[PDB]
Amino acid sequence: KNIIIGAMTALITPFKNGKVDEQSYARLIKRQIENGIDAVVPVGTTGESATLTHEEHRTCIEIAVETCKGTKVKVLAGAGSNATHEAVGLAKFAKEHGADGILSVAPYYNKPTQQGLYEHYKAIAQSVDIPVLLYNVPGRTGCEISTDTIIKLFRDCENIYGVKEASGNIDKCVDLLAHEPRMMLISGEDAINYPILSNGGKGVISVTSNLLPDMISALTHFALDENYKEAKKINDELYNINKILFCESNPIPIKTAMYLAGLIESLEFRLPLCSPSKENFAKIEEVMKKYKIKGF
Amino acid sequence: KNIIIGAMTALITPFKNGKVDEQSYARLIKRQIENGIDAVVPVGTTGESATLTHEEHRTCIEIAVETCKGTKVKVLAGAGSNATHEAVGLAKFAKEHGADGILSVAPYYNKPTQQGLYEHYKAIAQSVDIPVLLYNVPGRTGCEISTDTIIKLFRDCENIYGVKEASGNIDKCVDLLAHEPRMMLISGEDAINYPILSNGGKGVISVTSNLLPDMISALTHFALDENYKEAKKINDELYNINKILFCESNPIPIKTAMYLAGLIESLEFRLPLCSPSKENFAKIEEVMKKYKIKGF
Amino acid sequence: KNIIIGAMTALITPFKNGKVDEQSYARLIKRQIENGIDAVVPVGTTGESATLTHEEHRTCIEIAVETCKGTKVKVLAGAGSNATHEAVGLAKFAKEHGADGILSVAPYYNKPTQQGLYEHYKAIAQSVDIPVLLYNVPGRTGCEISTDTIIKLFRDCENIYGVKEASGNIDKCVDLLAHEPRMMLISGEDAINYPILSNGGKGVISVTSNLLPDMISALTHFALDENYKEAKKINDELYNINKILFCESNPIPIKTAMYLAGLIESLEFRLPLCSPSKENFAKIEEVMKKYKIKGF
Amino acid sequence: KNIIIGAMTALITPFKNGKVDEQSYARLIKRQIENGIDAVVPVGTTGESATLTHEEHRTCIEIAVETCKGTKVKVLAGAGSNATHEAVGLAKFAKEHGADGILSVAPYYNKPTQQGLYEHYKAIAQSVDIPVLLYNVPGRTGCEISTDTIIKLFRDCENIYGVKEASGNIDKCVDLLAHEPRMMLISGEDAINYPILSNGGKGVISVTSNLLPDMISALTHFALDENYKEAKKINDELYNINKILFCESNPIPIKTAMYLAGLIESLEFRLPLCSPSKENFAKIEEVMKKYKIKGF
Ligand SMILES: NCCCC[C@@](N)(CC[C@](N)(CCCCN)C(=O)O)C(=O)O
Ligand SMILES: NCCCC[C@@](N)(CC[C@](N)(CCCCN)C(=O)O)C(=O)O
Ligand SMILES: [Mg+2]
Ligand SMILES: [Mg+2]
Ligand SMILES: [Mg+2]
Ligand SMILES: [Mg+2]
Ligand SMILES: [Mg+2]
Ligand SMILES: [Mg+2]
Ligand SMILES: [Mg+2]
Ligand SMILES: [Mg+2]
Repeated sequence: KNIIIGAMTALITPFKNGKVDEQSYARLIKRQIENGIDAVVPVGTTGESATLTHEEHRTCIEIAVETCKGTKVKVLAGAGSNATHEAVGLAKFAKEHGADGILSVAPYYNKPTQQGLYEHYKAIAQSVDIPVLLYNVPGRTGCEISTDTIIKLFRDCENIYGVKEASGNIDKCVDLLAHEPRMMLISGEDAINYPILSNGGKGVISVTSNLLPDMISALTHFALDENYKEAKKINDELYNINKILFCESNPIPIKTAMYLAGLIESLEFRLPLCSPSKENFAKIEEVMKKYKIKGF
Repeated sequence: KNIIIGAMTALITPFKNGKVDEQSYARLIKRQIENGIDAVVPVGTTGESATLTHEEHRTCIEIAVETCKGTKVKVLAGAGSNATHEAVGLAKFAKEHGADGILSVAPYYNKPTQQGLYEHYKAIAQSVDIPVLLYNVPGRTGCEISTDTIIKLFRDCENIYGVKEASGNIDKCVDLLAHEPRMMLISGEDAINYPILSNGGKGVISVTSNLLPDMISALTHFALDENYKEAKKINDELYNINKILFCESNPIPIKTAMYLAGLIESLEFRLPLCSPSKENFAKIEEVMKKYKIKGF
Repeated sequence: KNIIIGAMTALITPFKNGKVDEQSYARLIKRQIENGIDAVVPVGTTGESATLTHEEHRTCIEIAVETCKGTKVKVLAGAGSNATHEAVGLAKFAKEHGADGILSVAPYYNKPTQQGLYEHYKAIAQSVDIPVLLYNVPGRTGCEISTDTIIKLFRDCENIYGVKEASGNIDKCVDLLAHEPRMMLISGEDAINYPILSNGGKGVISVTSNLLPDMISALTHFALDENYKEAKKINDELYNINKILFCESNPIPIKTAMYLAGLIESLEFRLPLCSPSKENFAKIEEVMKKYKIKGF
Repeated sequence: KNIIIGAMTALITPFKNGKVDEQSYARLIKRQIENGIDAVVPVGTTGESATLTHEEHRTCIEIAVETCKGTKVKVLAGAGSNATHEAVGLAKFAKEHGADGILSVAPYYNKPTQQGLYEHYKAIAQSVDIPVLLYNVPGRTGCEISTDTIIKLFRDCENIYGVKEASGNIDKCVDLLAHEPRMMLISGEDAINYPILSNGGKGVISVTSNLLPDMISALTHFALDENYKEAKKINDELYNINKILFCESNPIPIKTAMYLAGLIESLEFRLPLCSPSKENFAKIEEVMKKYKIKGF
């Protein structure tokens, strides 16, 4: 299978006067490229996919594709939806506009059965010829892609090559790779990046890397080179920021941190997201003081 | 406050050849009207809101409004979204096209904070002048509207008049009505309709009533009249069907039951929803046997 | 079946200088009798059954039996254990020493299967000829007595007559009484006393009644007479204290309130239970001012 | 600090005609010694601590001590209780009778606060001068020893040297060793032995090692020697058996396997534990056949 692995960033989507700040977006992506990242994920959960229109979503995929040209950095385009016809449309767009693969979140809110998830992802995978990474985040979607369903999809569809796990369930990560060791398990939970990598995970799709791209890429690359001692070191050092970036619902803290670091111009969300409490603002600012944040 | 209460049905959306079966939809609504239902909810969770387009969602709201004209039956239009700008667009549409009020589910997938939920619903309520019923279903959305948040919205926004609770949490139902007894608490969970009504709930938004409208309406009207012995007897009789209708994710069982009863022509969903297992199909058919199903 | 129902109190066990304060225990029981309580439960969870020796447990049952003689008040003796041979010993002691029935908590820590729970309670029920009330509290025991197992035990063992439920699950309470309406469902969760009683539950085993026995007794008897307006009003009034009495693990808050009320001499627990935090101490003190607390 | 780490076994307790089969108990330990195990845990959860009397509990500690005498293998005696005065008595007994250290499970059923857990373990640690390993298993006890509480106890009581974690929470394992890398984190959950060890955990207290001591000891020793490749390979091979040994509550499956393998003479439990279902019996037998089970 064609794969997209290594250190990856779930890019925040900056807003200015309620519109996507397209120049800021390209600048943030170039900062990722210059700090050792292997791929970027436009419009994942961290990019506020829910509140972008289908047009803004497509614009952000294009900006990512254009910005990574002339580099090794791949674009793993966010293309999931809880409606299969929407997810297929996003997948075809990503392929036709030069994305290297797609991320595809489990349908949220309508809770498909395992049979429905299989049919959902088969339809998506049959619509394009580029790699497809599943994405399990049950605390947000209300559903779980079972290990058996992930393995069946991996074996039955040529371009489905792995899963981003954001489930806080290392037992499930053992289950996945013990029964199907050819799949690419990708960490979607920064605090446990190293444990997932040490069990044979092959990359991360990170929130923290928005702020600290050099640290996440170093951790991932150490782990892939089997220097687990140094990968663990960075994972342990990052624990405090990894946790504080979820003191409120992601991406509220990471955008707060990017704004405090001077990396975006305004602390702007689209409703229903909004600024953190005054207390959590101060907590984020305090934890940032322990880390060295790269500029542009 | 202006209110919409009593026995209400979360309408299924019949599909045929992949499109909304508009005639069948109108006929199903007339069957509800003729069996004592007080309001209908087009395009809630049970109506597959996630997989309809915005144009089909609007078409179904229009069909409900047109079908209920000249009757006592109200239209409480499904209008929620996880993007506040989409939820405002749906609310304004419902108002402008003659809905009696709106239902508005808590944002799914993006997990807003309590402050964000407040701003989300404040924006929706300020955009129209018709009643707004909040809708809490944390197992599907990944977030919970707290009792404090519900009460503040009820007190701060003129048109927000209560909440549909689908959280299996009778403690919260006590919390709500003990601290704010003027709100309209509505059961969103058929198996516990009677406990919610007996604590001062004023209506239900039912899945089971799709199949058994006369029984749910009777349960509710007995309960509102304080004939608790008779309301409890029906709630107890309905327990088996109320639960089997969730053997797989709603609306897969209720549509399966409607098809088995001959009330819709095709057992069609939109992916990622799909037919139940062969085992659950048989369980649904077996439980239906002990209930008397009204035809057209 | 012989039954023990109505308003019942899970008695605290007062300590002084590390020993059971026997005189105080009898005094507290007399106060319960004089305030309309129908039964007292010595050495349940609220009575710190875990940290009493087998001898003290037996002393406390004996004091309760002595104190209720010549009154209408029954003794439903705490007799549970996670070891069946221990639970049978307590059951036989309770019978031989004149208890009217026994409460028997689901085995904690060792998590028996449903078959194991069935055989456990069958062994207990076969060992005595007095009423046995099962007791389900999964948040504390780590196991659940399923509705099917409760009903099988009720139907198969002639002295098992119902269940004390402390599970926050009104759906299960409907399930229980819809399939086996002859059993006595007893509320083990003060905040939802009224919803359980209004669904056909027949009593409460209360924590709050230690402090406010007259109010819990009135609620229960109103509800048993289907005077639901008055029963719900008291349940609503009691909600704030019912919840604050679990700001820390029961019985830490209720013992704190009894001490603040001047009903016991010293705020004494047996480790690992201990005095509450300073804030929760003040929180308990503040909610108490809203209620009228009977003296001796 | 003095420590007890490496590959350890939570010994089953065989029964014969309802009594501890002491001669089989010693033989099982000797088989563990012969297969590379570093320490044995008499009368933990897997040893049915709940249903042994205090005297049987003590007898099993004595057998372990005597059996391991003159060998390199240590005895980490189960000494926990939900009553602090009982846990202190067991701790002192183990010290006085030659145990190398004690395991002490968090109090079950009575749900102490974090302050209570601290005082509980401080009382135990101060009663002896041998190493004390905390033991967190919230699914069984109903309480959690927080990371902050574990770390304070480790830093404040010289003999407290680590924690056996059975919580399915690799994030917490990162939290623990990132903030206190000096403690000995011990896996109490066989399926995730390797991820816990790969993050710096220093041993396992295993259920599976009862049946396959050579495989669990090898897994642990590869990981301690930083051969993560081979430690993960064994962890992956063992996943199927590691999970099936919990198809019913531990130790119901492990005793069933020990009996099927001819290693214990009778499949006897003490109520409320009992034989597994016929189906689960069959599943266990089927999974065991894929592994090489050492004899005596
Ligand atoms: N990524 C850009 C599109 C975002 C659209 C949407 N807000 C809503 C998606 C939808 N399937 C739309 C249904 C509209 C008719 N009710 C949903 O809300 O479920 C989401 O997926 O979160
Ligand atoms: N109610 C008075 C007796 C209380 C005894 C005990 N503390 C411990 C019960 C026990 N079965 C004792 C096991 C002793 C041998 N390890 C347990 O701890 O599980 C409890 O049940 O909570
Ligand atoms: Mg640009
Ligand atoms: Mg996606
Ligand atoms: Mg009437
Ligand atoms: Mg004791
Ligand atoms: Mg009367
Ligand atoms: Mg030997
Ligand atoms: Mg122990
Ligand atoms: Mg265990």
